[PDB]
Amino acid sequence: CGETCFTGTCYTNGCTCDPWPVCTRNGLPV
Repeated sequence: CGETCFTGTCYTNGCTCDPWPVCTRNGLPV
């Protein structure tokens, strides 16, 4: 994703705060 989710929330869609503080796009930290 490239984005970070220190708040446990992604700012960009298609990503989830799985590997905090980083977002996972389709299960990948891209």
